[PDB]
Amino acid sequence: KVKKTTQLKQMLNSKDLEFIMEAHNGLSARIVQEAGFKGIWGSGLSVSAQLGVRDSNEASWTQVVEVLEFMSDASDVPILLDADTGYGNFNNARRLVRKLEDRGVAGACLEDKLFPKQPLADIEEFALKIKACKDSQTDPDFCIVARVEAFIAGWGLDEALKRAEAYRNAGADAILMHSKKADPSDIEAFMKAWNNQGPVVIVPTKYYKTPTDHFRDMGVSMVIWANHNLRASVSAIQQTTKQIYDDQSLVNVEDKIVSVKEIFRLQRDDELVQAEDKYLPK
Amino acid sequence: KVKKTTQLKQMLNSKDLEFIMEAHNGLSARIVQEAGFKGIWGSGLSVSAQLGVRDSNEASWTQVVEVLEFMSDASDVPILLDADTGYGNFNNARRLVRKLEDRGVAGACLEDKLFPKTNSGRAQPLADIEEFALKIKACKDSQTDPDFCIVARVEAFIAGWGLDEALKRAEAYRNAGADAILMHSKKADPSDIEAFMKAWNNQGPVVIVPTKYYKTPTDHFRDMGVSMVIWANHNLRASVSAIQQTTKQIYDDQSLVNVEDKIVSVKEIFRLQRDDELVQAEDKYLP
Amino acid sequence: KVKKTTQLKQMLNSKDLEFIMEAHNGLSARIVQEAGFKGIWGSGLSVSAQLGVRDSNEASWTQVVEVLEFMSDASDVPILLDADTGYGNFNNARRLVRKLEDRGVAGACLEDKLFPQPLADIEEFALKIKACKDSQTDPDFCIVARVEAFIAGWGLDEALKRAEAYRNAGADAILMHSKKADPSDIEAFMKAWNNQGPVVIVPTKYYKTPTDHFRDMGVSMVIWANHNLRASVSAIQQTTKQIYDDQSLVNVEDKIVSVKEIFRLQRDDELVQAEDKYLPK
Amino acid sequence: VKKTTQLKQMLNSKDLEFIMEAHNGLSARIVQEAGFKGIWGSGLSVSAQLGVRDSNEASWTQVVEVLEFMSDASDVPILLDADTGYGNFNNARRLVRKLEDRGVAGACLEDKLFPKTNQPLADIEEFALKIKACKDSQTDPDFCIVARVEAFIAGWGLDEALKRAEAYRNAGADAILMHSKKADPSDIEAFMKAWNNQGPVVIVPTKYYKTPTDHFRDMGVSMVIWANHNLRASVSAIQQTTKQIYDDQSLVNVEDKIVSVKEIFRLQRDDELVQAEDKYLP
Ligand SMILES: [Mg+2]
Ligand SMILES: [Mg+2]
Ligand SMILES: [Mg+2]
Ligand SMILES: [Mg+2]
Repeated sequence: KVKKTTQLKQMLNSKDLEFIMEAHNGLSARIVQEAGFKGIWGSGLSVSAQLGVRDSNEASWTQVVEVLEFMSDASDVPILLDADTGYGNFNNARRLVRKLEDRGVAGACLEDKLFPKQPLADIEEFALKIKACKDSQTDPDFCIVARVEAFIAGWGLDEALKRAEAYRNAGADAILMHSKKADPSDIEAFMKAWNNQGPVVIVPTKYYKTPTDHFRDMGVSMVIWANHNLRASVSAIQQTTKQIYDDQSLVNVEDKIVSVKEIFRLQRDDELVQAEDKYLPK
Repeated sequence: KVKKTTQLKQMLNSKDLEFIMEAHNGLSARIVQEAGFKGIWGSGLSVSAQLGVRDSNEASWTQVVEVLEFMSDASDVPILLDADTGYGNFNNARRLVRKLEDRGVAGACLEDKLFPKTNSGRAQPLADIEEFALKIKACKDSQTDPDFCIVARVEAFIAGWGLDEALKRAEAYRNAGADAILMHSKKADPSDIEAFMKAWNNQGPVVIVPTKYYKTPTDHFRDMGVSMVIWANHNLRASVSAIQQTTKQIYDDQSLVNVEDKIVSVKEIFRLQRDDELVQAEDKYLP
Repeated sequence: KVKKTTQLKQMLNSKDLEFIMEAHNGLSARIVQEAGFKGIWGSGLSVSAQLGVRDSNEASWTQVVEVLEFMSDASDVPILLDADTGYGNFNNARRLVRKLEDRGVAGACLEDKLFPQPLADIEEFALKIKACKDSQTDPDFCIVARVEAFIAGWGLDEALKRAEAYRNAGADAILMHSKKADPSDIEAFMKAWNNQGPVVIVPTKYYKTPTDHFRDMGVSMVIWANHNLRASVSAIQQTTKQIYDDQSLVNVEDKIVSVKEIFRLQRDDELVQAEDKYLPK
Repeated sequence: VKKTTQLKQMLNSKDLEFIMEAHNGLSARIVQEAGFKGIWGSGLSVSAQLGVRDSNEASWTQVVEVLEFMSDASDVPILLDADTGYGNFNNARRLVRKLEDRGVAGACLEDKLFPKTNQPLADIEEFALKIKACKDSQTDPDFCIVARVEAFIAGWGLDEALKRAEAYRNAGADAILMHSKKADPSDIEAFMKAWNNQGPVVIVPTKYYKTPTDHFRDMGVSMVIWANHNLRASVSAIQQTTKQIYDDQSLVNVEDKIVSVKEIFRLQRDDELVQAEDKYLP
């Protein structure tokens, strides 16, 4: 009953640490849902990856939106899309925001990097962008999460903060502060400086050893597990493909994998079996 | 080098047993190519399932073609698409055949069942024998690449009609131009396949899917003279397995520490995406 | 404003004779709204044609839905889509309906011909109309059932037997079609229908019959089915032939709209104002 | 004879060639039935028919699909107005590949900044590499890359129109589209004097349309693009037909001023399908 946009809104603004898991297609979206996660992360790298292309705007934004439409169709929990820089200027970003709203997607995460191709995009430009998105939403609960690439690009806390504040002031519903460092330093230094001006979102891929409660004490609002399903999937597929190739039989894979009937259950095949008995004449 | 259509055509007509592996997206199509496989099976179940829908004509034929376009861009070996019934009558089938050729797809597999399902131990009626035969012919008459392949999937055994139907249909489709016949069975044993091969007298290449009777020694297929085997959906199933387990572990743990060393690295993904080429090209084309 | 679905339902249930005009792409949808029409008919023949294909389900349903997404994005009045037979069985229909809602389309018209002169089984099609009514999430989304009995050669008995089956199944309106050059089939149906539900007609073949005669018969709505497409084609043919021969633009430049008119139709204006506000000076 | 080959031949030929604009499958077939040897897939025309603005709103794959349909409905080549390639050199090459597979004979690219951040034009050096990048990726040697120079539209001199034009020609361009917003061919005449027949030249005489055609043959121009007239003509017929039916609530005043339904079935090649249904359905 609760709108997906709204569910994501509540998680960002909640005073408790929330988690969203990555998914990259309709199938993974259902699995993340059944597992119990309260939200899905539409990973830009995972989506371009499963398509077999590079994470550098190769697939058009509409090809990415369609993958997300199928993902949205197969889940009841909100999906926060990793939308790069919005695939163009403020106009492309607002057009994207309206299409996602209509597809059932709950929010979009935009970063302040240059597009296409450590200078980044102008703060005022990217601020006007968030604001454009914010002024274009037809659903007040759709979320725009601003991602600051200051630390990653080599700038200091100063650049980060200045950016986060400009974005939060433009209307961002949350700030995703990232760091490629192997520990949470840029983040702890940010958390102190931030002053809790708004919910903060982190991607602990590189400092994954840092305990999670440490994120609770820093006041962090939401954590993103960024790409582990794509990575888990590739390993399993590489393994099974090698296994079958070498064996020239299925004897060594059949019991190490999900049955065909578990596939049908995930596709909700029974609902159709039942609709067909009710809708197909005698 | 050699056209993908030609590579698939040579596999279908070769004397030895050939194998093709299931892929359902660009990523899995590259992994299959890397493993050494000489071809890819564009599984209908695997494609619809990754999209999250049922294997019953929900995604449009152009949404399926699009998934396959990515698969073909990411692989050098032929892809044989499971094209259900051609998505309509003979006219929809030839239009599909033209789009697949243009997309780099090597062939299409069409099955003789009714479409769409209009009716809810009596055998299940299939398509009219003369009608399906003409659809195969319409496709052969329409393809622009002489080596594109039309594989005819016979549903007789599965639908409850014995060997008698299976052979009349296979003969009718082969005679209509099919490049190969795919004989399937509901059984957990190869008996239907065995009986058909015995009666077929090698009138044309035969393709099979050992999914339900997987314990059957592979050498036995070679003895029947089967031309190709299709490993139908195991990459999709291994993926579900891996994603269900990785998700549950991170959900429970609320940390990555217990999965980080059981999945490939992010750099492995970059290599599958051929990130290196982009690097080298931006060096050659960016001021 | 009010929901497009609701606008269409009110027009069908209205006691006034309503009119919806054919559009086949984003541009034509926009022109139809500006003219004043309270609704748009997403003609199956027009969409197919503009794409350069036959009206025999050659382009796919998602390709047709995308054309309509652009049309819906470009208009404020409801678009009723000609969805042929729903592009498959009941399941394909209910999936289609769901996507049309999400894209802003107001309703869909489904015909009882066989897919891909016998028609689809009555019960089967009725159960399909039902599946759509049971699946739609916007209660105002309109499902229009098109009876092809008269065109199929059958008689008034069939047309009636089928109109009643479909309406009892939940259809929001019945489109009664005839190939005749006079309204004989339509007047006979209306006489024996006893107003069991709103009726929709397409006066394409009997366009000489005064429109007031339909009002008198109690017809709820009329569809101008393909005139903008036919108009666009005869102008493009003449424009192309004139430039081709002349090898010059001097003899067409004054018979066609200026490029400024095109920009206005694109709401290019709103973007300039937007770039003015969102792009840093 | 390949479509790509057919185009290249028109660009490097002796006579002045003409290509007429089309924006969908239906208009492409009309352009062909009329006798034109080529089709101009107008950016303005394609986005307009979709009802969006000519500013990169429709994704590049959405544009490619429209062109795919046009391609299937015509036997003569189509030169596609591809903005700046929809991204950097990489986006540009991917577009070229997909265009070749779709049967498009060529892409026309312009030397401007993308996206808009608003007159500076694209770095001369970068566009040159962009042009090259596309040339190096072709799989068909006869696929044409037309470089459109905006110097004169950007407000630069002839010295800049020739500087860019010569650079893009050395990069690989198959032709040079010199455009001028003047209502006379002065700019075109000036550039033609300067150019020194270093490559085929294409012009868009939309504004200076009173200029006699032989004048263009004289200067040595290789091809003329009738840029947007079928769209404009269509729009006139639609606004008029629509107004006429709205007012009269009848079709008696348009039924004799429009083509017939049979004519539509003919243009759709309906008879070709009847013949097929004949031979392929029991
Ligand atoms: Mg990303
Ligand atoms: Mg299948
Ligand atoms: Mg129709
Ligand atoms: Mg342009």
